[PDB]
Amino acid sequence: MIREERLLKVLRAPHVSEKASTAMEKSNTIVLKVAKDATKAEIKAAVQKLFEVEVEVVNTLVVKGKVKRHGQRIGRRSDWKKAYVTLKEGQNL
Amino acid sequence: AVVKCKPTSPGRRHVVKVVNPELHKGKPFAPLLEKNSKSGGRNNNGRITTRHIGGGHKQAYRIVDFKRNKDGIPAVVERLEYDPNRSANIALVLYKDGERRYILAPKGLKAGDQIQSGVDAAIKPGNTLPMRNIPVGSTVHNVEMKPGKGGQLARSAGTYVQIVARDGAYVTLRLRSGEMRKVEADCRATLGEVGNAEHMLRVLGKAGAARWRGVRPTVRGTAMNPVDHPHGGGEGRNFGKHPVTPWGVQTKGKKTRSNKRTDKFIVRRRS
Amino acid sequence: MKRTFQPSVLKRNRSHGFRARMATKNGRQVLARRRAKGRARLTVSK
RNA sequence: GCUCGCCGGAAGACCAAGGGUUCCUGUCCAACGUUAAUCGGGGCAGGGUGAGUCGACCCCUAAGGCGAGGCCGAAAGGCGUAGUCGAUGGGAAACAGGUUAAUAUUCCUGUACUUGGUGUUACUGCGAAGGGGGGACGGAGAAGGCUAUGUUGGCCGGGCGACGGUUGUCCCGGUUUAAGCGUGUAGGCUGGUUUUCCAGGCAAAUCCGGAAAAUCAAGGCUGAGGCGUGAUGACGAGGCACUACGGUGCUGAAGCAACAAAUGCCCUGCUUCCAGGAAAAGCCUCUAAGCAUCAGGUAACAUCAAAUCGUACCCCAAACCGACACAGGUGGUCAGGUAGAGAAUACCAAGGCGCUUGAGAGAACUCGGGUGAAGGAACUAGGCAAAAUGGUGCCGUAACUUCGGGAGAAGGCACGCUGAUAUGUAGGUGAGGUCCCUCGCGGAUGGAGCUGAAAUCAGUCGAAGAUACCAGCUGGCUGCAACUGUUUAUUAAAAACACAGCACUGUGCAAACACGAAAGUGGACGUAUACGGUGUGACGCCUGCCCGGUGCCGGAAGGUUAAUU
RNA sequence: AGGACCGAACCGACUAAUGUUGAAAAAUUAGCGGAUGACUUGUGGCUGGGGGUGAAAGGCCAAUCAAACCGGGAGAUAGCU
Ligand SMILES: [Mg+2]
Ligand SMILES: [Mg+2]
Ligand SMILES: [Mg+2]
Ligand SMILES: [Mg+2]
Ligand SMILES: [Mg+2]
Ligand SMILES: [Mg+2]
Ligand SMILES: [Mg+2]
Ligand SMILES: [Mg+2]
Ligand SMILES: [Mg+2]
Ligand SMILES: [Mg+2]
Ligand SMILES: [Mg+2]
Ligand SMILES: [Mg+2]
Ligand SMILES: [Mg+2]
Ligand SMILES: [Mg+2]
Ligand SMILES: [Mg+2]
Ligand SMILES: [Mg+2]
Ligand SMILES: [Mg+2]
Ligand SMILES: [Mg+2]
Ligand SMILES: [Mg+2]
Ligand SMILES: [Mg+2]
Ligand SMILES: [Mg+2]
Ligand SMILES: [Mg+2]
Ligand SMILES: [Mg+2]
Ligand SMILES: [Mg+2]
Ligand SMILES: [Mg+2]
Ligand SMILES: [Mg+2]
Ligand SMILES: [Mg+2]
Ligand SMILES: [Mg+2]
Ligand SMILES: [Mg+2]
Ligand SMILES: [Mg+2]
Ligand SMILES: [Mg+2]
Ligand SMILES: [Mg+2]
Ligand SMILES: [Mg+2]
Ligand SMILES: [Mg+2]
Ligand SMILES: [Mg+2]
Ligand SMILES: [Mg+2]
Ligand SMILES: [Mg+2]
Ligand SMILES: [Mg+2]
Ligand SMILES: [Mg+2]
Ligand SMILES: [Mg+2]
Ligand SMILES: [Mg+2]
Ligand SMILES: [Mg+2]
Ligand SMILES: [Mg+2]
Ligand SMILES: [Mg+2]
Ligand SMILES: [Mg+2]
Ligand SMILES: [Mg+2]
Ligand SMILES: [Mg+2]
Ligand SMILES: [Mg+2]
Ligand SMILES: [Mg+2]
Ligand SMILES: [Mg+2]
Ligand SMILES: [Mg+2]
Ligand SMILES: [Mg+2]
Ligand SMILES: [Mg+2]
Repeated sequence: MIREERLLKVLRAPHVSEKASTAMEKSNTIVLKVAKDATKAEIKAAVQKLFEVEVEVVNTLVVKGKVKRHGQRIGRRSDWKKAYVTLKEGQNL
Repeated sequence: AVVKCKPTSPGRRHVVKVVNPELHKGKPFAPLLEKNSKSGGRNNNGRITTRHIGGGHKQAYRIVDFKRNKDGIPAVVERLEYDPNRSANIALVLYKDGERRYILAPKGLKAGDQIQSGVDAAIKPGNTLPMRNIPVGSTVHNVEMKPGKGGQLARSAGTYVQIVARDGAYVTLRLRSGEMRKVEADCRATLGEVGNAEHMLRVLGKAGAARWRGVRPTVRGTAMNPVDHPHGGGEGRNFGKHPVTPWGVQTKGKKTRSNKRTDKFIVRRRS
Repeated sequence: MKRTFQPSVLKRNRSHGFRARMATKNGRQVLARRRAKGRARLTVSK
């Protein structure tokens, strides 16, 4: 069983976008920014415990950071993970 | 038999092929097969140490029994097979206990023939005995040089060795090169000579046929530049030199044997 | 025309990568020289 | 937006490599873009990549790498055993439809499948680092059976025509549906079963191998496709209603048959040839040590798990390799119509583009093309270039020859369209009906319907019927090299190199020889009908004399002669 | 059957013209040779500089080859400009 502090650290932020809102309203799926090293089971348990909802399944992808320029100096944004978390058609967090 | 090819193309005009109708058509015996990949004539440093080798057809190694040390148990020939690894043919024999083995096929051996090994074997082609028990004057093949080591002399197609004399612990042999040699009388030999004696009558006919056997072209030393070969150079065709190997050693008549350890067994050189 | 550089990542790493430089004494000397020079990118891995 | 033009075995659509945000939206036009720019692969901001089944990872190995001890080497290090890595190869499992501005075999709907862990129940000899089987393999050729796919008819919806005609043998559009599950077919292979025994498979084995009996002859394995179900579903021409003009919502007919047909599948098959065609694991089976109403194995059911990483976009290219938005290079897959032998070629479909400076003018001259009086190689180093020939069927074809060739030698005739033979022939395909039986995806008969050359005769149009594109110039004498090949990447493709064949010569196996201070390795898991070197260069007729010189081989009496003493 | 024949893909490079501060540091156009083989091609591997590899041209070994490239000896030496 995953310890409580790990769960308290895996989730970082809800993700707001047109696709995220559409997913929420049409599929009962929320989109979160999670820790880069969080696994699907960890994310599932964390959403079960912290938001006290019931999750059906988690889908996960890694977003690669963009290369930018800040006054003739190139930089890179960090990669991050996002999770599509599907709830069990009755929760509506 | 020896078959000449009709000249329906310039690459077929001079082809002479040796075809044996009684060779097995099917697949070889799988338990006695084994992989051997090619080398290109390169050693473990990866350098060409023997020129003119490379390519050719893929081949599988047949494990041939050169020891013939399964004494006292008769065997019967099942079939004759083609072997890409050697010029002779091989025979698949089946012992009375159910073991199968490959042997060099002696001349005259057919499917259904009986062979046997050991000191009590009959004097018939295909049987193996120590050269102590073989009558003087017999022609044998697959001759051992150290007892128990396995046959090493007269293994090519059509070759044989004649037992010339016996003297105590040694017999004197007449090898195909004409050299007279001594070996211990406990070394084994197989009676009769190796079959497929028509092997030398074949004509390849084209360059490609040589390429199929893994032989790459030979460039004459006289066609090179002086930096590449001692024979190179010249405006036009010029030689003016004593012929040598690519490494500078005389190549017409100069002798290269130097082995004092085995000199005691050479009764007479081939000459 | 076919040019001389025909890229391939696996070959690049196997030939000039960090673990190739570390496998021999002369490769380790290459790495030591590059560290002393102060290079930001030590091998082709980065 | 309408018209025009170009590609269409690509200039369309996918995958791999490689690149890395170039993808989509909003906004800006300084610089970048060979011009302008409101546009962009440009700047700025935001968004976008969803997997038990696809790939990697993972299990297994090839070439090869590394390599405990080890062997060897001044040191550094070299080689290599046990091992351990290494794909370009072997190994479990998913399809159809819908949806986003941008992802989808990943999301949603429907229907599936695989492996493993737990638990219950019912039976039960389980057990490997070992044995055996299997995996497991070449080139070419020939069909037969199919499908993808196409064409036509039927069916359904719509139409009745800007200019003569068009209610019909008329025009336009659609007529689609997967994995899985059941059946086990065309066809391929193989005799089956039961006992007893055994110098074999390092030990054992009930497994494999071998031997001897008895008995029965049909049993087993593999297998495209079809058919049934999946599916009363989905999709579906179109119609109706909005539109904030991009699109959104609703509804929804027919959804069949015949013929033709692959380079795809059966087929890792079959036939044949010589040049004789991976490995290991997964998988099945056998036992050893061992365990012993335990563990373990088999089956059913229930339940749980299938993690992690990739996924956008380009990908014959403006995003990769060429300094460029560069007429260059880049592996694999898909493969419609008409004509055609064809993946050639012409015109088109799906789809995609007009190549990021234009506007005029209509000199010389340059480039790429068209035609040319009379002549016809007079040109020129040279017929260089151009012109010309060019298809299919049939007739016919010389010297010479190694009897195969030469030969497509040379040369000649026919060729469009319409009608008849024959309302569509020879042929191919094949329904209904009828009759049998081991009864089925069966056998025989039967011929409806569909498709369909080639030929002959007659007529007919033009200057011309292989009408376009496409598509041999031919003959004679001679040098050289036998031939097919190879070569100076980027001024030389040849008479040069190679070659099969020939000869000499070395080499007896711990071979000669080569790489290597060495250990070793190649030669070769080969053994003188073999292997190395050298020259010559198919084949035919041949290959003469010289051993003084220089080499090499043999000899060993004498002369001379090193270290040593 | 065939290092057989004609001919696309594919692999080459015989002729001519153009181009020659090129569209291109070797191409384009029209013709041309092989096209089941001594073929061609993808991926990975091995051979290292007096060394490799070479159907042999002193060819090729990263647009470099009668001895690669990079660093060092090194400010080599230069009766020469
Ligand atoms: Mg899911
Ligand atoms: Mg994922
Ligand atoms: Mg040789
Ligand atoms: Mg030769
Ligand atoms: Mg030369
Ligand atoms: Mg010399
Ligand atoms: Mg001369
Ligand atoms: Mg002379
Ligand atoms: Mg066109
Ligand atoms: Mg950018
Ligand atoms: Mg864009
Ligand atoms: Mg402006
Ligand atoms: Mg501008
Ligand atoms: Mg942009
Ligand atoms: Mg290995
Ligand atoms: Mg090693
Ligand atoms: Mg060690
Ligand atoms: Mg492994
Ligand atoms: Mg692979
Ligand atoms: Mg897309
Ligand atoms: Mg069909
Ligand atoms: Mg994509
Ligand atoms: Mg441009
Ligand atoms: Mg380009
Ligand atoms: Mg290519
Ligand atoms: Mg075309
Ligand atoms: Mg003009
Ligand atoms: Mg002109
Ligand atoms: Mg003209
Ligand atoms: Mg004229
Ligand atoms: Mg005229
Ligand atoms: Mg004339
Ligand atoms: Mg003249
Ligand atoms: Mg003149
Ligand atoms: Mg000409
Ligand atoms: Mg012309
Ligand atoms: Mg002359
Ligand atoms: Mg020639
Ligand atoms: Mg030629
Ligand atoms: Mg050249
Ligand atoms: Mg050896
Ligand atoms: Mg010659
Ligand atoms: Mg002579
Ligand atoms: Mg040919
Ligand atoms: Mg040239
Ligand atoms: Mg061309
Ligand atoms: Mg030819
Ligand atoms: Mg051809
Ligand atoms: Mg020269
Ligand atoms: Mg170069
Ligand atoms: Mg030098
Ligand atoms: Mg100095
Ligand atoms: Mg100086």
